[PDB]
This record gives sequence, structure tokens and C-alpha cells, in this order.
Amino acid sequence: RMLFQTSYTLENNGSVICIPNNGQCFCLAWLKSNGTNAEKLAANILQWITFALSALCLMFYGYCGWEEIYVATIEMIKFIIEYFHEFDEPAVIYSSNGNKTVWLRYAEWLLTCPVILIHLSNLTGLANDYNKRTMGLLVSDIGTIVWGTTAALSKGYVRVIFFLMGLCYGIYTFFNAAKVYIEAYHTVPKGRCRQVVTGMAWLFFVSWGMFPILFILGPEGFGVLSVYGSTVGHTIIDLMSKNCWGLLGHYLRVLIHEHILIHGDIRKTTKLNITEIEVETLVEDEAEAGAVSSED
Amino acid sequence: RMLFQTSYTLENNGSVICIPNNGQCFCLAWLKSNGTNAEKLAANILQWITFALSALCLMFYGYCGWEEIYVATIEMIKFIIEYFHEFDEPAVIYSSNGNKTVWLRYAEWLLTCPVILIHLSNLTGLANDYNKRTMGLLVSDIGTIVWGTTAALSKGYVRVIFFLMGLCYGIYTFFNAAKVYIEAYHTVPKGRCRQVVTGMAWLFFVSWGMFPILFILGPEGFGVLSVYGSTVGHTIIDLMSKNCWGLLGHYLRVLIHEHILIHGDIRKTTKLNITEIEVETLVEDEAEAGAVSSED
Ligand SMILES: *[C@@H]1O[C@H](CO)[C@@H](O[C@@H]2O[C@H](CO)[C@@H](O)[C@H](O)[C@H]2NC(C)=O)[C@H](O)[C@H]1NC(C)=O
Ligand SMILES: *[C@@H]1O[C@H](CO)[C@@H](O[C@@H]2O[C@H](CO)[C@@H](O)[C@H](O)[C@H]2NC(C)=O)[C@H](O)[C@H]1NC(C)=O
Ligand SMILES: CCCCCCCC/C=C/CCCCCCCC(=O)OC[C@H](O)CO
Ligand SMILES: CCCCCCCC/C=C/CCCCCCCC(=O)OC[C@H](O)CO
Ligand SMILES: *C\C=C(C)/C=C/C=C(C)/C=C/C1=C(C)CCCC1(C)C
Ligand SMILES: *C\C=C(C)/C=C/C=C(C)/C=C/C1=C(C)CCCC1(C)C
Repeated sequence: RMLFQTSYTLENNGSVICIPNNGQCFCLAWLKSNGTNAEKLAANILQWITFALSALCLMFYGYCGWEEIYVATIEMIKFIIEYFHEFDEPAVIYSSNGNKTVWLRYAEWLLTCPVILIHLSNLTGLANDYNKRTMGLLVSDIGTIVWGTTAALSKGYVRVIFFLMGLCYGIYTFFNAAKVYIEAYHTVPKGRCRQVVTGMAWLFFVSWGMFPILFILGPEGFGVLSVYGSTVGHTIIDLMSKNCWGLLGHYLRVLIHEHILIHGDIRKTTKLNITEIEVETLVEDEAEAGAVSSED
Repeated sequence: RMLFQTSYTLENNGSVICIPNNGQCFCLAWLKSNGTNAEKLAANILQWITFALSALCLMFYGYCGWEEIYVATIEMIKFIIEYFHEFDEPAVIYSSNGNKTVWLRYAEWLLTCPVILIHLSNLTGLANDYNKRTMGLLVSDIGTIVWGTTAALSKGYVRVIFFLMGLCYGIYTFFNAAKVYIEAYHTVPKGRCRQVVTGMAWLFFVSWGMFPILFILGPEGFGVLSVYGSTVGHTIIDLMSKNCWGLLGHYLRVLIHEHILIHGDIRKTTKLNITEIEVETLVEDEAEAGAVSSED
């Protein structure tokens, strides 16, 4: 099917390659198989199921709330492109050093990272304002993806360096994301809302932790995984990272706003020490509205 | 110098290209000259002068304030890479459809866009908090760059579509950036500070407006500009966009903080109508501290 040169002849006992003078790019590296038919079959099924979850989440959100819809919007447009041109440039970049770079993956990441990280900075949906910490999260995360994308396009020691630079930015991101979730947990009402925040923390760190793991394992790293293999891995953590997390988000938001509808905005002053942090604890009792220094 | 195949023989009256079977990538498209020696000379001079401004701004900032230093930090690291490997992959991506994509340019943009846009949302340096508008600026701007990078990697009608998607996100960004500058102007003290804000608005819209212009003019568009030609253009708007703007930023910040040191934080309530906006006008008179509905 390809729109680079696929047809060639070996000459002088395979010391010379002859190609038609048709102006097409040529590299043997590009023509390596993308994997087994079993890997491909598994990947096409998980993609449809991802399309289905993306489709149902959107209609569901149809019944504030912009971050979840957008990630499903970007996710559906992703599947229509995958369906028609998953292995066409520039969904994959076939480059001069022989690399295959899945631009489709990294593009989606850069697009939605501020959406996800704004949503991280707005779990309750009650804030109209964002602290200095939000801004450090966005700067560090975008650096991470830019270094990582550079690492995927590179080879040898240059790939190693950009990966290392991605990891250092990433560590700063994970550290600060942890404090946000801690604050969120002690902010929301004591019941179901704290189960959902806990659910979102698990989904976030496991799914986000799996991306640098799949980088090292894929063609961009030590080439352990095939391309279809990588796609299957990506579909699973994609479902967790995007659809499910925003669905849990929307659910949390509903619970919090309904708390204001029934009990009202009854905040507290839980002074944490996990340092010298502070928090506004929503409670279901009007009585409870004082300073609770819970030094952790 | 190149690390793709540069040496080939024409066979059967130029209907066949023969290349050594050494596993190197090959495309005639990659081997087109990057421009005249005059263009190259001009580009190397402006780069050194950019290195010099980046170097002096950093030492100058050495005598809160993190956004300006970082853009100069990223800018210096950029020049050391340019000096050694400006036309080596992945500073340039040479891809299977024959495109040259200046990844070095787009990477820097993605890295510093949250830094610049946070700084846009913090001209005075007095805010500890960021409004909902900041977040829309970051989402729209990152979309713009991701669509544009996709457009640069693509060809034909797919390049047209991604450019159009970049422009639509871009328009939303420019619209909202305009409101920020309006708010900033009517927030800062009446004297020198409003000259600097006005200076920053001009630099921002002219420099940022010139990027989609240089895209359309370069190899990524209608190929009017050569590669060295594009580099020269980029150096000029780079100096404006990064060094100069952050220097004017730092200067503004100094002026505002010194206002708190002399007069103190004396805010007002200028209710604008350019809609139904509001602003906290810093003044040098303790007397002045009331609601001034200045409907524009
Ligand atoms: C054609 O080139 C091939 C290179 O593979 C040569 O085949 C091999 O020759 C070397 C001997 O120098 C052996 O070590 C290998 O075991 C051979 N086979 C393979 C599969 O590598 C072959 O000798 C060359 N023929 C001519 C006429 O030069
Ligand atoms: C070698 O191929 C070239 C293709 O350029 C042929 O040269 C041209 O031939 C056509 C005639 O069909 C003319 O229209 C052009 O003006 C010729 N010159 C150029 C520079 O394009 C040439 O005929 C071929 N030779 C053989 C033996 O097939
Ligand atoms: C914050 C979450 C915690 C979890 C974070 C996950 C840690 C994964 C890192 C592994 C280090 C090993 C080095 C990896 C270097 C990758 C670059 C590479 O593959 O290099 C190609 C090689 O040079 C040519 O074959
Ligand atoms: C907000 C600031 C205001 C200023 C904003 C600047 C506007 C520039 C747009 C021009 C439209 C013309 C169409 C440009 C399409 C670019 C894609 C392209 O070059 O297409 C390649 C072609 O298909 C193969 O040769
Ligand atoms: C589409 C949704 C999500 C959540 C995408 C997330 C991507 C990452 C978390 C990537 C992380 C990286 C790290 C931490 C370091 C190596 C380079 C990566 C970009 C792969
Ligand atoms: C390094 C500093 C700056 C300010 C870089 C800015 C880059 C842009 C403003 C790019 C804008 C684009 C637009 C508006 C639409 C087409 C695609 C572009 C990414 C080139």
C-alpha cells in the first residue's frame, strides 16, 4: 500500500540497491513488518472498543465539564484517522535515520495535557482560580513530552540524553501531582467523593507511569515490542488514561455540585503537614466549620 | 557531511538510481541546498548576536522571575545545539514523503509556551492565582503548535487541513490574549508601567503574528523562503519573541514591585465594558481606592 519506495532490485550480489527514479524516499528500515496478524487483530478490536467508549462518554456528557468532553472529542477524531491512515505519514513519521515515530500518539498527548492538568487542578469543579503549582505541572509535563518526542526521533547517545531530560522533568511532575491529590482528598466530603478521588489517583499514577515503560519497551527504546504490540499496550493505558479517568472526573464533579445543592458550600480549615499545607474541607454538617490542624 | 546516503549513480539514462547497500536512508528531496552562502553568513551572525543577548539576559536576571530566565535558558541550550548539529536529525527531521521539518524550532515553542503564557497571565508578578482564561490560552496555543507541527510533517490537502485547524485555535488564542493585555494596562500604575505593557502588547502580537506568516512562506508552505532564509527570519522574530519580551517583562515586574516598596498595594475597582469586565487599578495615591466604572 505504501507511499514510499517499496520495490527494489539487489545488484552486484546485494552490494547495490537499484530503485526506479520516481522521486520516492527509500530506506530498508521503514519496510520492517509492524508485527504478527494476531497482534494486529487484537489491536483492531481494542481500537473499536476504545471508539465505542469514546462515543458513549460524549453522548453521556451531553445530558464546567469542558475538559472531559474535549479528551473524548480528541479521542474520536484520533480513531477516524487511525481507521483510514494509522501507518500513513504523518500519523507515523518515517525519517532519514530509519526511525518510525508515532506522531499521532505524541500529538494527542500535547493537545490534551493542559486539559488533563487543568482538570487535575480542578477535581471538585468549584475553583475559578489556579495556584502557582498548576503552572509548574504544565511547564514540567510539556517539557517531558517535548524531550521524549525528541528522544523518539533521535538514536544512540542523543536518544539517551533526551530520555534522561524527559525523566527529570517527569519526576518533578509526579512529585507535584501527588500533593494535588492529597489536597483534593482532604477537600471533598468524607463519603463516596473520597473513594472516587482515591480511584482517580490510582488510575492517574499507574496509567501515566506506564508511558515511559512502553517507551523503553517499544521501537523508540530497546525494540522489545513490535508496532502492533505497542498499539495494544497503548489502547489499554489509553482507555485508563483518558475515557475512564474523565468519566470518574465527571462523576466526582456531579457528586460535589450535588453536595452544594443539598448541604451547601460548608468549608473547613484542615491544616495538613505531609510541610505546612492548608485545605478547605467541604462537610455535610453546618456545625463543622473550624480549623482542624491534622499534621501528617 | 550528512548521515543519510548522499552518493549515488544514475543508471539506464537516469531511470534507475543505484546506492551502496550500507543501510542508509535515501531521498533526492533531502539533498536540495539549504540556500546561498550570503543567507548562511547572515544567519550565523544573527545566531551569535542571539547567543550574546541570551547570555547577557541570564547574568542580568542573576542580580518570582522564573519565566524570563527559563526562556533564556532554553534559548542558550538551543544555540549550543544549532552550533554543533543545526542540520543533523533530529534538529531537522528528514522524512519519507521528502519533507525537512525543523523540530528544533517547534520543540522550543512547546517547551516555553506555558512559561510565556503563564507570564502573560502574570505581567505585574503580584498574582498568586490564575483565572479560567489562562487555561483556555494554554489549551488553544498548544493545539495551534500541535496542528502546525502536523501540517509541517504532512503534504497536499492534509497539510492544508492541519494548518486551518492551527489557525482556528490560533484566532481563539489571539482574541483572549488581547483581553489580558487590556486588563493589565488598566491594572498597573498610570506612568512608565503603562508604556511597558503597551510595549509588550506590540512585541507580542507582531512577533506571534509573524510565525504563521513565516510558515506559509517557508518549505512547510509554498517554499518561497530557503532554509537559511527561514533561519534569518526566525532569528529576528526570535529576538523579539523571547529575549526582548522577557526583558521588558522583568523591567515591568521591577517597576510594579518598587511601587509596593514606595506607595504600597493601593488597588481600585475600574469596571471596564470593552462586555462587563472588572480590574484592580494600582495607584500612587492612598486617597484613590474606589469604583471607577470606565465603560469602553
Ligand atoms: C556475495 O556476498 C555474500 C555476502 O553475504 C557472500 O556470502 C557469504 O560469504 C562469506 C565468505 O566471505 C561467508 O562468511 C558467509 O557465510 C557467506 N554467506 C552468507 C549468507 O553470509 C558471497 O561470498 C558473495 N559472493 C561473491 C561472488 O562475491
Ligand atoms: C534519456 O532520457 C531523457 C529524459 O530526459 C531523454 O531526453 C529527452 O528526450 C525527450 C524526447 O522524448 C525530449 O522531450 C527532451 O527534450 C530530451 N532532453 C531532456 C533534457 O529532457 C533521452 O531521449 C533518453 N535517451 C534514451 C536513449 O532513451
Ligand atoms: C515517576 C514514575 C516512575 C517510573 C518511571 C519509569 C522509569 C523508566 C526508566 C528507565 C531507565 C533506563 C534507561 C532508559 C533509556 C531509554 C533510551 C533508550 O532506549 O536508548 C536507546 C539505546 O541508546 C539504543 O538501543
Ligand atoms: C491572529 C493573527 C492574524 C494573522 C494570521 C496569519 C494568516 C495566514 C493565513 C493564510 C491563509 C492561506 C492558506 C495557507 C495554507 C497553508 C498550507 C500550505 O502551505 O499548503 C501547502 C500546499 O497545499 C502545497 O503546496
Ligand atoms: C493521552 C493521555 C495521556 C495521559 C498521555 C500521557 C503521556 C505521558 C505521561 C508520557 C510520559 C513520558 C515520560 C514520563 C518520560 C519519557 C517520555 C514520555 C513522554 C513518554
Ligand atoms: C519561542 C517563542 C515563540 C513565541 C514561539 C511562537 C510560535 C507560534 C506563535 C506559532 C504559531 C502558529 C500559528 C498561529 C498557526 C500556524 C502554526 C504555528 C504553530 C506556526
